[PDB]
Amino acid sequence: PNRLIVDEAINEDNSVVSLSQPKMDELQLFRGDTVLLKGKKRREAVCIVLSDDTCSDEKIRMNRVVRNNLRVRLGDVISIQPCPDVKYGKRIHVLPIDDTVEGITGNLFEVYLKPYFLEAYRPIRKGDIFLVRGGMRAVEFKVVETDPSPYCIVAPDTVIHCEGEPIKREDEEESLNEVGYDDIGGCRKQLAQIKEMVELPLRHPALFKAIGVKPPRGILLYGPPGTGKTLIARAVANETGAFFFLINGPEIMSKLAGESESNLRKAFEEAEKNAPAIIFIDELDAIAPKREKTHGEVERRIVSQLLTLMDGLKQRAHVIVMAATNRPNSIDPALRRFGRFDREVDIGIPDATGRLEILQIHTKNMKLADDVDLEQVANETHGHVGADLAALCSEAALQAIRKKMDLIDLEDETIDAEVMNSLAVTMDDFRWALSQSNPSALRETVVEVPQVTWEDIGGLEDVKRELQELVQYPVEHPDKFLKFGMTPSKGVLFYGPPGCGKTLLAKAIANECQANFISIKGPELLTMWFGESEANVREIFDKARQAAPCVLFFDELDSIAKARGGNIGDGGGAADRVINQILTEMDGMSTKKNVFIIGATNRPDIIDPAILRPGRLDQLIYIPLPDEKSRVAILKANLRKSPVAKDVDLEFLAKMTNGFSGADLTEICQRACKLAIRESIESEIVPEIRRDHFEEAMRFARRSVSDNDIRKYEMFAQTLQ
Amino acid sequence: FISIKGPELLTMWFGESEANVREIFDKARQAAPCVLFFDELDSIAKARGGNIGDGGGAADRVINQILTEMDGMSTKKNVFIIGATNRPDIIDPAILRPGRLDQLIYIPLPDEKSRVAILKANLRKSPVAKDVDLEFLAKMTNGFSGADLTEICQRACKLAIRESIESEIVPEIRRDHFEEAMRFARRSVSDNDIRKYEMFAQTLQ
Amino acid sequence: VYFTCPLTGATLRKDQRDACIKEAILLHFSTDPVAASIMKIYTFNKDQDRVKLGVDTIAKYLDNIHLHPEEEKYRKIKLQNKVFQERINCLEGTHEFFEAIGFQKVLLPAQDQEDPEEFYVLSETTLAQPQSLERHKEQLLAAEPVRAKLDRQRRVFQPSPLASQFELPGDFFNLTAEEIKREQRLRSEAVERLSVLRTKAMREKEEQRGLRKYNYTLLRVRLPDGCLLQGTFYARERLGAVYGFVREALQSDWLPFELLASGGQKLSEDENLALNECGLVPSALLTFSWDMAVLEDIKAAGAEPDSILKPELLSAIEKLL
Ligand SMILES: Nc1ncnc2c1ncn2[C@@H]1O[C@H](COP(=O)(O)OP(=O)(O)O)[C@@H](O)[C@H]1O
Ligand SMILES: Nc1ncnc2c1ncn2[C@@H]1O[C@H](COP(=O)(O)OP(=O)(O)O)[C@@H](O)[C@H]1O
Repeated sequence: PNRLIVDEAINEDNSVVSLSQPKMDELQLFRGDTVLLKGKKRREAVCIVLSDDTCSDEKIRMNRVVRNNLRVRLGDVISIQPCPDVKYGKRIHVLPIDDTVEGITGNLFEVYLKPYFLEAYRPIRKGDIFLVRGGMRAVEFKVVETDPSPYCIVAPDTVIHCEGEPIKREDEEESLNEVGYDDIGGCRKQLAQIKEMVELPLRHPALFKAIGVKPPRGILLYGPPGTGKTLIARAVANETGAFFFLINGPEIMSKLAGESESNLRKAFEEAEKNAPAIIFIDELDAIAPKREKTHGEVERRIVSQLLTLMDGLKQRAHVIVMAATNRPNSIDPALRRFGRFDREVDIGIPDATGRLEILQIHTKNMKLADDVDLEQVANETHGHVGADLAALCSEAALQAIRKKMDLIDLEDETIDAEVMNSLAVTMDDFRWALSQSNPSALRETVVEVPQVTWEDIGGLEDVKRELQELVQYPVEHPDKFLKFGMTPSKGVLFYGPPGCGKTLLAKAIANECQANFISIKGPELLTMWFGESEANVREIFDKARQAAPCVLFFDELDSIAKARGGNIGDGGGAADRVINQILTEMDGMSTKKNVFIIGATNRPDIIDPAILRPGRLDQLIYIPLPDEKSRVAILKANLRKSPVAKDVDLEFLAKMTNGFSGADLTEICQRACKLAIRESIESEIVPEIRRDHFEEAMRFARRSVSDNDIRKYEMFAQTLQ
Repeated sequence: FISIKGPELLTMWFGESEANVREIFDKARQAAPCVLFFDELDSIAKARGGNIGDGGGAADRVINQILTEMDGMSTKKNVFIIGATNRPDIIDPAILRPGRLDQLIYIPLPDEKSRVAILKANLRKSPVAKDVDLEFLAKMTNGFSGADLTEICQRACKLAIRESIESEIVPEIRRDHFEEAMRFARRSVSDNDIRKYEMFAQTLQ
Repeated sequence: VYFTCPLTGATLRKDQRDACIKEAILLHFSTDPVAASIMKIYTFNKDQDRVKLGVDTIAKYLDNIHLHPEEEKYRKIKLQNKVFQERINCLEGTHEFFEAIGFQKVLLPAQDQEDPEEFYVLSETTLAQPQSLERHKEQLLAAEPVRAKLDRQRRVFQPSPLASQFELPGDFFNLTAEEIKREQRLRSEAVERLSVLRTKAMREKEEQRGLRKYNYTLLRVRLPDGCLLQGTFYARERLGAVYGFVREALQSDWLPFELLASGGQKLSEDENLALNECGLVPSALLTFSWDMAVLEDIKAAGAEPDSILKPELLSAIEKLL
C-alpha cells in the first residue's frame, strides 16, 4: 500500500514530486507537505508533494535528480510516507562534487547555494545530492552534516557552511549532467515509439522467453544530421541502465579487412557480456553502402559480418541493435530483411515548438537577460536542427563572454563564480549569433503542424463541416459504416476559382487535429517530371505515413499538364510519369494510416481522370467565390492583426468588391496597410489605417476571376455534382 | 488470373523498360492454366494525348513487345489472353488481327433486367428496407452503367449512415435514401458517348 | 457543516444560511439603509446576470442627475420604462435602494396619458450634494451576494516522530504482473494517442472529464515553534481570511507576520485573491514567519520565540500519528 510507479516529471525542480490528487487525499497530506520516499538499498529521500492534471492515480512523477537519490529508475516502485515531524535546520554543511567543480573557483555559497535555498524552504536530508545551475555551469552538491537529523527544512535563519575538499563521486552514482530524457526537445512521438519498442524487451524479457514470438531486434533511425538520432539512443540507454556500445562507420571503415570485422563482432560479444545493452551503429550507410557502388573487401565483408551478427541476437538475450542513417534507401537493403532491423523511425526536423524546447534545454545553465525571447528565436530559426540550435546558444554565449571578459581580465587556471554569475546573454547576442549561424537542414522539406485555423477562413461554412465530419464520423461510428458496407473516403479534390482558400482549408483541418501538414507544390511535381525522377513520389507517400497523423496536400495537380501546354499541348496527354506514381501509391493508402490526402487544382478539366476513380479522391468539393457576408469576413480576418480606424466601413467595401476573391481582398488590405506606413514615416520626417487608405487601395486592386472563368468553374461543378 | 493494369503498361513505356513484358508473359507460361488479362489497352494512347497527342501512329514500345510475345505463345500452354478497353478507336489495330485478340465482344450498358440484378448484387453488403423498389429504380436509371448503379447504392448507403449518426446527436436503407441518391448520382457515359459506342459496334458489324 | 452569519454572529446550519442572512440584511436597515438595500439586491436575487443589468441601469440613472443636476428631467426614474421594467423592476431590493439613496416614490401625470405613472424622484436634500449618489453608485457596483462564513474549526496539532518510523519488506520493490500489464498497455496507448488522427472536439470529450472535483479547501500552517495549525475555508475564500484566521490563533493578533504558499511563493495580506486563484485548493500547507520588524527585536534582544499561539488553543493540541 501507498506505493506508486515512478514516472517522468514536468516540474524540473529537485525538491518536489507530483502526485495525482486522489492519492494525496487518501494519504491525508496537503500540497506542500513534506514526505519521505522509500527507495532501494534502504535509502530514502525527503521532498515536497504537489499535484497536477497529468499524473495518473497509480504513478508518482519525479525528475532525474530525485530518482538518482533513491537509486531507482523509470518503471520502479517507491513508497510514500509523510513526515510532518521534520524540523527546521540550524546548521547544514554542504560540499560540492569534484566532478562538476573543476576550472571554477570563488565563493560557491554566494553564487549557488545561497540563492538556491534562500526563501525556498527546501527539505534537506544528509546525503542528498542536488543540482544548482548558473554561470554556464551545472554544479551539484552533497549534504554532509545536518544539525537536526536525518532531515530538516532550510530556513533563512539556517547557518550554511561549506569548507573542505570537493567530494569524490561514488562509483554507483551517475553524474547529473549525463544525457537523459529531459535533454530531448522535439520529436516526442518518435521517443514514445522507441520507449515501447525498446524498454519492454530489456526490462521484461519474460513476455518473449516463454513464447514462440521474438522481440524486436533492431531499430533504424533516419533523418538529417543533428536531429537527435544518437541523442535518443543514448538517453534511453542511460535512463534504463543498459550498457551503451557506440559504433560508427569511419571507425570500422578506416580499418583493414579482417581487423574491421573483428572489431565489429567484438562489440557484439561485449554487449552480451555486459547485457542488457544497446549496440548503436552510426553512419550505417558507411558500414553497409549499396553493393553496386563499391568493390572493396572491407565494404563487402563488413556487410556479411553484420548480417550474421544481427541473426545472432536470438542467443544474445537482452541486447538490441540500433542504427542511424540519412535515408531509409541509403543503405544495403539486406539489413532490412525479416528480423535484423525490423523497425524504423523517422526523426524529421523539429518544428517551431520543438525548436523552442531545444533552446530552453541548452540555456539551462545560461543566465539570460530580460530582453531575451527564445520563442521569437525559435520562429526565426527555420530550417535549423538541434545541432544548429546548440551552436546558436554557444555562439550567443561566446559573444557575451567576450564582451565582459575583456573587462574582467581574470588570468588564472580557474574562473571566479562571481564574475560568471553576473554574465548575462542578451537578445542582441542571440540576434548576432543568428546572423552568423547557417542551417544544416535548409534543403530538406520541413513538415509541421500548420498555424492556420478555421477562424482564418471566411465563408465556406458547409465545407468546414464536411472536412470535420470526414474525420469524426468514420472513427466515432465504425459500426454504422460496417453495417452498410461502406468504406470511408480517404481523400478529397478541391476545385474552383483561385484565391478562395483551397490551401487554407487543408491546413485548417490539420491545425484543429494537431496533424502535420505536408505541402507539395507545382514546382515540386514539375521537378520530378522534368528530371525523370518520379520515383521520389514513393518517398513523399512514405513520409506521410511516418508523419501520421498528417494531411498530404498535392497542390497544382495541373502544373505538369499546363507545363505540357495546358490549352494547347505537347506530344503527350493527361497522364505523366509523376501522376502515374501518385496513382500507384494512392492505391496503397489505408484509412487506418491516419493520413488524409487532399488535392487542389484551378483546372480540373486537364488532370488525369484516374485520380477521381473510386478508392482515391472520392470527395469532390467546389469552392465558389465568396458572397457579400463572406467578403466582409475575409476583410476582417485579413485585418485581424492590424490597427483599423473606426471610420473604415468594411461592409461598404464588400458591397462594391463583388468580383473580388479572398486573395484580391487581401491585396486591398495590404495596400491600405502600406499606405498607412508611408503616411507614418513621412509624418516623422496616422497610427491606424484610415478609410482614406482603404478607399485608395480599392482603386488599384482588381478582380482576378473574370465572368468567363466563373461560368467555366460553375459548369464543371454542375457536370460532376 | 493475371491482372495487368494501366499503370504497369505506362511504367514500362515511360521508363523505356518494355523488356518487362516478357516477364509478364513468362508468368502466364509458368502459371498455366491461366488467363492473362491486359486491362486499359489504351492507357498509353491516352497518355500520348489520345485524340490529339503527337503526329505518329498507334504503335509504341510496350504494345510491340506484347504483340511479339502473343505470336510466340502457343495454345498448347493453356493460356488464354483477354483484353479490355473503353476506347478501342485509339489502340493499335494489330492486336485485333488473326492470331491475337481476333475475337471481339461488345458489352453494352446493362438492360432493364440486368440493372436490377446489379442493384441487388451490389446491395448484398447492406441492410435494405422492404419498401425499396429496385425495379422502379432500374427503370429510371436507363443510361446508367453498372458502376453508376454502384454509385447509387453507395450514396443511398451513405445517406442512411448520415441520418443514423444524426439520430444520436436508420436500421436499414429506406426508399427515401434511394430516391434521394437518385438526385446526386449521375451516369458516367453521356448520350453522345452512348451513341458513339453503339455506332462503333455497328461499324464492326 | 456549521456557518456563522457575518451580519449577526449567529450559528447556522447549511439549510439555515439564506433564511438568517436575508433577515439580518432586513435588520441592517437600522444601521445603514443603503448598505442593507445593496446586500438585498445581490443576496435575495439568485439570477446574478439580471442583478448586474439592474445595477448598471441604476448606475446610469444616478450618473444622469450627477452630471446634469440643474436639469429636472434627470431627477425622476420612470418605473414603467421598457428598460427599467426588465432590468431593475424584476429584482428584489432595487426599490429599497432608490429610497435609501434619497429618492421618493411618487405618481406623476404622464406627458401624453391621464393615468399617473410611477417615478423615483430625487429629493433636494440629496440633489444638493451629487457626490452622495456617486459614492452610493460605487457601493452598489462593487457589491456581491452575502454568504455565511464557514466555521473554521481551528485545530492545533503536534507531529509525533513515531509516524515516520516504519520498515518495509524487501519484496515491496518487486514490480507485479498487474503493474507490468498496465505499464505495457500505457506505452502502446501513448503512441496510439499521438499517432491517431482526431479533431479537437473528440479530444475535449475525454480531456474535460478531469475539471470538476472540488468546492472547499483545508489549509495547514507550519509554525516556527514546531506546532501545526489547521482550519477549513471555501475554495473561493480570500487570502485575507487566512491571515485573519492565523491572527485569531496567535497569542498577539496585532504582531506582523508573513505567510508563504505551498511552493514557497510569498502571499501578501493586501492581495485580496481567492484560495483557488492562489493554488491552495483542495488543500495546501503554508509556512509561517514573523515579519522582519518583529524578528529583528527578538534576535537583537537574544529572546527565544517559545510561544506563538494563545494558551486557550494550545491546551487542545492533538498528536499526528
Ligand atoms: N531533438 C533534439 N533535442 C534536443 N537536443 C538535440 C536534438 N537534436 C540534436 N540536439 C542537440 O544537438 C547536438 C547533436 O549532436 P550529436 O550528439 O552528435 O547528435 P546527432 O549528430 O546524432 O544529432 C547535441 O548537442 C544535442 O543536444
Ligand atoms: N476564404 C478565405 N478567407 C480568408 N482569406 C482568404 C480566403 N481565400 C483566400 N484568402 C486570402 O488569399 C491568400 C491566399 O490563399 P490560398 O489558400 O493560398 O489561395 P490558393 O489556395 O488559391 O493558392 C491568403 O493569404 C488569404 O489571406
